[PDB]
Amino acid sequence: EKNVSIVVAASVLSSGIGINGQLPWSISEDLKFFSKITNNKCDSNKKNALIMGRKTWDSIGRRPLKNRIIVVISSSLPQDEADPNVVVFRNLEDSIENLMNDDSIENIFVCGGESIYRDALKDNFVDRIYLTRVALEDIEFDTYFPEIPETFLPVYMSQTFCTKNISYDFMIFEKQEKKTLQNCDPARGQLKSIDDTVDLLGEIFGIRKMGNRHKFPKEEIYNTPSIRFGREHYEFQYLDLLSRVLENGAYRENRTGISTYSIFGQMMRFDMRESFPLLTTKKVAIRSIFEELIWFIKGDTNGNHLIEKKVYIWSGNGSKEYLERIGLGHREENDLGPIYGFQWRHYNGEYKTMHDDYTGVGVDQLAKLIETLKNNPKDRRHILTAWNPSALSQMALPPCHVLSQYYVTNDNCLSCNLYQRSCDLGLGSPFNIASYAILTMMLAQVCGYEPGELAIFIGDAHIYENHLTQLKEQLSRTPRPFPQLKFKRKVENIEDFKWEDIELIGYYPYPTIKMDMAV
Amino acid sequence: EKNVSIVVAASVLSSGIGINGQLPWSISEDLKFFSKITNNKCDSNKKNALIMGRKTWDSIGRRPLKNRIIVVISSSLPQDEADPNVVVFRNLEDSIENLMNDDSIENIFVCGGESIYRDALKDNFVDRIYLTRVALEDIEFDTYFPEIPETFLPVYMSQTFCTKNISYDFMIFEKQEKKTLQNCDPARGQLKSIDDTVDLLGEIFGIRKMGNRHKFPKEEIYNTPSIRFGREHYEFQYLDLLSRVLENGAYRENRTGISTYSIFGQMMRFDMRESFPLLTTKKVAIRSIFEELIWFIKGDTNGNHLIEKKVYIWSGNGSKEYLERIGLGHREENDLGPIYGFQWRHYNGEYKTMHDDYTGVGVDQLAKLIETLKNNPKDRRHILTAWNPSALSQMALPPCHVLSQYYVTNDNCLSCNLYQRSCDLGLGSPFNIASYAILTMMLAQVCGYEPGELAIFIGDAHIYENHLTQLKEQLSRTPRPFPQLKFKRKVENIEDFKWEDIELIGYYPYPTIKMDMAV
Ligand SMILES: NC(=O)C1=CN([C@@H]2O[C@H](COP(=O)(O)OP(=O)(O)OC[C@H]3O[C@@H](n4cnc5c(N)ncnc54)[C@H](OP(=O)(O)O)[C@@H]3O)[C@@H](O)[C@H]2O)C=CC1
Ligand SMILES: NC(=O)C1=CN([C@@H]2O[C@H](COP(=O)(O)OP(=O)(O)OC[C@H]3O[C@@H](n4cnc5c(N)ncnc54)[C@H](OP(=O)(O)O)[C@@H]3O)[C@@H](O)[C@H]2O)C=CC1
Ligand SMILES: Cc1nc2ccc3ccc(CNc4ccc5c(c4)CN([C@@H](CCC(=O)O)C(=O)O)C5=O)cc3c2c(=O)[nH]1
Ligand SMILES: Cc1nc2ccc3ccc(CNc4ccc5c(c4)CN([C@@H](CCC(=O)O)C(=O)O)C5=O)cc3c2c(=O)[nH]1
Ligand SMILES: Cc1nc2ccc3ccc(CNc4ccc5c(c4)CN([C@@H](CCC(=O)O)C(=O)O)C5=O)cc3c2c(=O)[nH]1
Ligand SMILES: Cc1nc2ccc3ccc(CNc4ccc5c(c4)CN([C@@H](CCC(=O)O)C(=O)O)C5=O)cc3c2c(=O)[nH]1
Ligand SMILES: O=c1ccn([C@H]2C[C@H](O)[C@@H](COP(=O)(O)O)O2)c(=O)[nH]1
Ligand SMILES: O=c1ccn([C@H]2C[C@H](O)[C@@H](COP(=O)(O)O)O2)c(=O)[nH]1
Repeated sequence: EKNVSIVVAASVLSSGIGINGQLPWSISEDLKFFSKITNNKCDSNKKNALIMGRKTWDSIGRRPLKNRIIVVISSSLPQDEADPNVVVFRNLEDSIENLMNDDSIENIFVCGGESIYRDALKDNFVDRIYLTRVALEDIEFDTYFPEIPETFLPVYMSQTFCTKNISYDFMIFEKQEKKTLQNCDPARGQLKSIDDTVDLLGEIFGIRKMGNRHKFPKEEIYNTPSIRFGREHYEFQYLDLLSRVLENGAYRENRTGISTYSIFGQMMRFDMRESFPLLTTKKVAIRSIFEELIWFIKGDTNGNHLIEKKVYIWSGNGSKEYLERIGLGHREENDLGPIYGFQWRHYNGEYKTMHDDYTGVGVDQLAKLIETLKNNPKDRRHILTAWNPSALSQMALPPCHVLSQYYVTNDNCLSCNLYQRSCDLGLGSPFNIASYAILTMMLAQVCGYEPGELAIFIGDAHIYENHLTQLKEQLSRTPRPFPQLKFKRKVENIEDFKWEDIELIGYYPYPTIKMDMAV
Repeated sequence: EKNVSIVVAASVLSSGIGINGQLPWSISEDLKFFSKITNNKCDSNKKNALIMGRKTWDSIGRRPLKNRIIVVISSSLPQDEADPNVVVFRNLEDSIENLMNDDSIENIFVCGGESIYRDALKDNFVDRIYLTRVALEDIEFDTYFPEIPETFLPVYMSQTFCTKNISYDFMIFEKQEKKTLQNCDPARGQLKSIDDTVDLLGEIFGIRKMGNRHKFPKEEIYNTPSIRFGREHYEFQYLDLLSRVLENGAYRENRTGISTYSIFGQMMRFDMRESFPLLTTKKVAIRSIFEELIWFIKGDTNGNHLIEKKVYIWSGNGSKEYLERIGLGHREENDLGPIYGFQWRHYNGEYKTMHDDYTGVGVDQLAKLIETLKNNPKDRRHILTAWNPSALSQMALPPCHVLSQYYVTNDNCLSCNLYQRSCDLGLGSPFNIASYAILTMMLAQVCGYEPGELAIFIGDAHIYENHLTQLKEQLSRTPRPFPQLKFKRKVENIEDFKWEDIELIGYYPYPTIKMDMAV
């Protein structure tokens, strides 16, 4: 019994794998991967065999692949004796006897040809699938990878990588299904003694055992459950936080009329070197995000300007009825007060109205941040805060993304940490992630660095009860590789960034999911 | 081949297990545990057997334990036929034939008697050890649990639990050692496909694959390495952060003359319901911690007051030469400036000197925090901050524990989140953990709640290079159960707390390790 694995790279949406006898893209790391995986073996005295259709054989230029043995499936091609590393077979089944002998052949790989893939799957010959998902979907394709039969489940999904601005994943599908329930927590199943003890200890003490307060998500609320030990894609950092509160979230009321399910003190990590963290399990409005960010950067507090750029999130907390209700009825229709941005560019500035000219008043943190970031990178005080005890009363809403710290790595990457006191996982969080990611990129370009990592620390992480069905739907979608975000020009001053300067490359999200805010 | 496990509870330091024919303590959850574990079986048609010395049999009052079969080892006791659930044997070896038959006996448990334990181990009869470590060590003992032979390695260590203010753990030792290197990362070893793929992907991309930037600690710098899937004790949250930077920490210079190894954006969790997070792998000065805390609480900035209470951490940054050096030479010998405490009780207050009377000036956050905490618990704005862009220049040192948020659980527990921009893992961190734990407890008592959980989010988590040998030593010590911290009286106002009011119960740390600070 030998192993038969499929190795293929197909576009994320339509599974395109070829065009006019060539790959529809050029990513060397993937050729490099293909080589590593199909060469990977245990017995130095054996070799792996790569099965492939004749046309694919033509693609390779009919030249052997070092250390391996190529098996071509063709009805015409002569069954030569010449090359000992290349052998021909008349049908796919007969070829797969590599098993039934050639104990010299350690592993088998179905290397391609829509025809050979489709047949390999149909005749149930393959055990595993190594799928490289490539993020370019509006180009011509004439060859495809068949749909993965249900008997196959994903067990791994790598983070997103970039090459020539093209995003791509690496995931492994295994043909499993001799099971039952099976625990999603990867910590269990290692050794019964630990599991039994923990369970019993769990029975004796209850809510007293901290672990019981942090129960692991039940399968039905865990995204792509089959990937148990390979949830490497960072979008799982958010999807899993979602599952975690759905599982442990305490039901509780709040200032808005809609109750939430919340847990306190959570974390999310996101790579920004090889991709941009814009959720794919739901379409996210990047323009709106951007427009709110430069708004902050400018130190603007006039909610009209946002409405004008057709961004309406601050309308609710900007309305005359809301301001009246929170004791700011003297305030104009959309004068949000000394909120973010005002604190960013004018910390402690004495606020009057959204019209006054604050040039010169207060402390300009953003400015200092940028200045300190490039003149003293290793410094441990690169901080930006919006929490001003003295201004709170005048704000239409207290700062949620309360404080952020920046770090310049030794390899000149710029990372960012953000502490968020309150976080609406269903509506806001997706936007916060993207927002601070962009801000970091901007700060990086301006200070001559490149994006590093983004870590987010949440205080009250919650889900509004009116988002339950939406988030359940979102959780049913398997993540796609993150897109790439690039600036079209090098701005000189951070506030010069314009929408046109931004490029969102390779974003292929699932349809948007409507979720209403609580005023 | 049946399984033979030892079940015992012994004091943390001298392994005392008995006194005048009784346990030297009374913890029901542990009796409850003993019952659960020794009853735990797969086959409803079989039973477990509990072997025990005659004296222990006397302890039980010579009455059978429901659902189980007691096997007494005695040279005198009559081999009756009466009770079918109790059977006598002349020597320990003969009794262990429970294996060689009684297929009705599913599992075996060596239940006690220093004599029987010692013999069970000596004759290599036991496969596993369930050890309940109890935290009371200055009481009389006449019976002990022998030292665990080296052939045994710990594979699990629970969090600490409390009963009548007595701390205790639960750990499992397994008699293993048919191995080799073995990876410490619990994520690996699940399925080769994932491991191989990740490794290869790791070869192709490099520092580009985020995972390679977060390498898992190498065994030689991982504390108690054998516990791979059971590092439940929360002291591992700190010990492991230590290992993590020792593994990935980037070497970098800083304001002080001593370079560090640092990583950015880390997290630590600590339970405060069943115990107090005062590290055990090194003796920590709780009094000093306390004295600095009320100092903050009082809004005091006079570093002399600390020196007077024989606390010297702020001396360095208080010296005349340091103040001169940072442009504060006009300042008096120990006038630290608008640091923590001043910002806590007088946010934005216009600072003069450590002598002026600031009563009434600035915003009193602590006061508001306490007020808001009890009048509006579910509120999502329970925040305390020390980061004041306008006062930084006057501070002898910018705030490290920058901002903290508080949360009141539905079950009336008070949890705390802290964001620390810079953290000296070797010298300061241990103290910060304890410090904020205490503060939370104080805030809780005053607001009528009880401690919940403590989560700490670090920005620049680092290790000064002159602490490497010390921390390596610390890492060689296996954690002991956390102690308990209790207040002797209910204070009416948070600033009324006095050292005498505090009780540190059951703290049994390893000798203190001297580690010098960088000015
Ligand atoms: N992205 C990826 O991972 C990969 C992409 N590709 C791409 O796919 C395209 C090549 O594949 P595709 O066009 O399907 O062609 P394939 O490589 O499958 O080759 C088809 C040929 O294989 C032989 N063959 C197929 N089925 C049988 C059968 N049942 N019995 C006998 N012989 C059979 C036939 O050759 P004969 O006529 O001589 O009898 C047939 O013409 C290229 O564009 C290539 O770049 C290829 C591999 C991987
Ligand atoms: N903390 C924990 O987990 C536990 C604590 N304990 C405590 O330990 C104490 C009891 O243990 P300890 O004093 O050692 O007494 P033990 O229970 O070992 O009993 C000793 C007796 O067992 C018989 N025995 C022992 N060895 C042999 C042998 N080699 N051959 C034949 N008979 C043997 C003898 O009885 P005989 O004279 O009649 O021949 C001997 O007097 C109590 O204080 C009890 O509370 C007990 C179990 C667990
Ligand atoms: C995931 C994946 N699967 C594949 C399966 C079959 C393929 C067949 C042809 C090609 C493109 N054509 C060639 C043609 C020749 C070679 C390689 C690819 C790869 N390759 C090297 C690897 C590339 C390198 O040297 O860096 C090898 O050792 O196999 C070749 O010599 C790609 C795939 C992929 C592919 O590109 N990616
Ligand atoms: C209960 C609640 N209140 C808020 C009040 C003000 C906010 C300001 C900013 C953000 C985060 N930033 C953005 C920035 C842009 C959009 C959204 C959020 C949400 N959003 C909606 C559209 C606008 C809307 O929902 O009204 C969407 O789903 O596409 C945006 O376009 C969230 C809130 C919340 C929030 O997330 N939740
Ligand atoms: C970890 C551990 N191991 C032990 C091993 C042997 C012991 C022998 C005697 C006693 C103390 N004496 C008695 C005497 C009688 C009973 C129990 C304990 C426990 N027990 C219940 C459990 C207690 C309960 O009912 O809650 C049982 O089902 O076994 C008894 O009937 C404790 C241990 C421990 C022990 O207390 N803890
Ligand atoms: C480089 C550096 N500088 C500092 C400057 C001021 C600090 C103030 C408070 C704390 C954290 N709080 C405490 C509170 C009490 C003690 C210690 C730290 C350390 N510590 C020493 C004794 C005093 C000393 O080291 O001088 C010990 O190891 O026991 C204490 O007694 C750390 C620093 C650091 C710090 O941790 N590292
Ligand atoms: O960037 C933002 C803006 C605010 N909110 C949400 C969080 C809360 O659901 C609500 C504020 O609630 P309070 O903190 O005011 O109670 O707005 C976000 O999630 N992110
Ligand atoms: O509560 C505290 C007081 C400060 N420090 C340490 C952290 C740094 O090692 C040093 C301050 O360094 P800078 O942030 O000033 O660079 O003091 C702590 O760890 N905890």
